[PDB]
Amino acid sequence: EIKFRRKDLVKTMRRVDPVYIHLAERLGTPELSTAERKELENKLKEREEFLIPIYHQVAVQFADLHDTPGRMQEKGVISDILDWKTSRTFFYWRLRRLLLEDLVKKK
Amino acid sequence: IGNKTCVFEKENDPSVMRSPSAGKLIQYIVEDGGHVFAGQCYAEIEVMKMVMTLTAVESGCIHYVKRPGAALDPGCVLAKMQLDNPSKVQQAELHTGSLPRIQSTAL
Repeated sequence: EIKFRRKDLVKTMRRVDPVYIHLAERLGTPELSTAERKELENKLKEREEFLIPIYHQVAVQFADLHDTPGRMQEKGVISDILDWKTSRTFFYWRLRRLLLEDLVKKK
Repeated sequence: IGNKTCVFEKENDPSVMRSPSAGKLIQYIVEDGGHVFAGQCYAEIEVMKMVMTLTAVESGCIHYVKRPGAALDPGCVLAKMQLDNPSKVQQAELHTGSLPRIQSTAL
């Protein structure tokens, strides 16, 4: 809603959708005819409007790829990435380590 | 009117499924083009952060207008259904004229 509003979504569609590409390239031809240009413009409007919800889902998927734990691991804001099924073992041995370390550190 | 009676019909005939409220569409329950029976839920919407389903009124073949994930307004068009059209076909012929205008009370 901040960085990928409709204007940028349309800009994306300009280079993806074959139908919208074909229509946009056809309208780019100089001096075809008045009637043909009007028809092409209406076709473009209908196609670009029709494709908004799908490219919206694409957009939020794109944004979701920025919120993954791989990024957090590269930036150093988490310590590690764990698997759920084996988390019990990991956290057991980790907590054991940390408690023993606390004892020696207090000394 | 006085001692004479006139009865007007309230349009409910086009058999278009409509959202009863504002909100958001989450998903559809059945396939686009599948047959639905009256009383069967065809869609899932959420308003109020509280989910409310949507039962079909008539039995017929449903085609959806809005794509999954969409803003809903009360009385909006969500999904049309094809029926066997028992009656009430083309009850429009929208009047385009002018109402009586003789007096004015302008002194």
